[PDB]
Amino acid sequence: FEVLPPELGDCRALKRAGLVVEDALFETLPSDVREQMKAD
Amino acid sequence: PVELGECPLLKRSGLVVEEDLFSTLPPEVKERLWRADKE
Repeated sequence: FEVLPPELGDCRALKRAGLVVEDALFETLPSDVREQMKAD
Repeated sequence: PVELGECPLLKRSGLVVEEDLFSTLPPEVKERLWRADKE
């Protein structure tokens, strides 16, 4: 993969654990999306 | 379900289940549960 899209927040049941990927793919979320994702 | 990892008080000794079914969980949430268990 190259870059994760910002619409993972729209996914209700997908996690970093669920979306298991290499870490350089994990590092790709926008900052507000990080704020919304660390709080799920 | 992965939502079992959302429970803070639950740990490995609390969550008594078969090894394969426990392994169905994602690796990192299992690591979180392990770390909350042993300390």
